[PDB]
Order: sequence, then C-alpha cells, then structure tokens
Amino acid sequence: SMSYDIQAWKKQCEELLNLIFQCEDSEPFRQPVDLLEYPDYRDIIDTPMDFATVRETLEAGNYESPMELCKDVRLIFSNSKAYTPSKRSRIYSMSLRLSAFFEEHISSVLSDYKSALRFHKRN
Ligand SMILES: CC(=O)N(C)Cc1c(Cl)cccc1Cl
Ligand SMILES: [Mg+2]
Repeated sequence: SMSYDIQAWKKQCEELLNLIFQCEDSEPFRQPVDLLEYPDYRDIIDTPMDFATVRETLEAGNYESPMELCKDVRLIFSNSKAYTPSKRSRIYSMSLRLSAFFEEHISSVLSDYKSALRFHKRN
C-alpha cells in the first residue's frame, strides 16, 4: 500500500485541479472555447482543451498516468500562447502565471509517480 502507491497521483491531480478552478487566472480556461461563438478559433487551434475537459477525463478514468494529464494541461497553455501571443495581453499574462503555478505543483506528482514505477519494476 501507501509507499510507492501507483494510484496516489489520481487524488493529487484532483486536488490540484481544485486549486486551479479557484484561481482567478484559470477563468478564461475553465470551459471549452465557444466554438460556435468564436469562429476562427479552429482556424488557429488544432486540439482545443480546457480544465473542465481535463477534470472529466480524469474522473472517467481516461488518463493512464499523470504524464497524460500533464500533456493535456500543457496543451491548454500552448493553445493560449498560440491564440494570444502578445506579452502585453492580460490573457497572455494570466496563462503564464497559471502555467508556472501548475508546473510547480505537478512537479512532485510526476517525480513521485515515476519513482514508484521504478521501484515496482525493480522488485
Ligand atoms: C481560452 C482563450 O483562448 N481565450 C479566453 C481567449 C478569448 C477571449 Cl479573451 C475572448 C474571446 C474568445 C477567446 Cl478564445
Ligand atoms: Mg486514452
């Protein structure tokens, strides 16, 4: 059980999403972009992603690892940077701030999970 528990990431990711949903900085990123309201978004962005879609994919069991979750979250940020590339835009700055908060908190989740995989493979 608890040392090197390979399923502990899931709850840790739930908690981290909870903190993201509280952040004012996530507000633009909580819901899918209204694709029928914002017409050229698909002209620019190949794979839209947002935090509600991530939270559901996790709840539904459709992430195999926290690295798969982290890939989707990074896509949220790389999509913002592509759609709102100006350092002057307040949306750009929100995305930047929230991305750095995310990468700080996910860091231990990934390392712990990889350390666990290692242990179990070894033994
Ligand atoms: C997630 C994202 O790309 N946002 C919120 C930028 C944005 C704004 Cl500020 C206003 C209208 C449409 C869009 Cl699409
Ligand atoms: Mg899959």
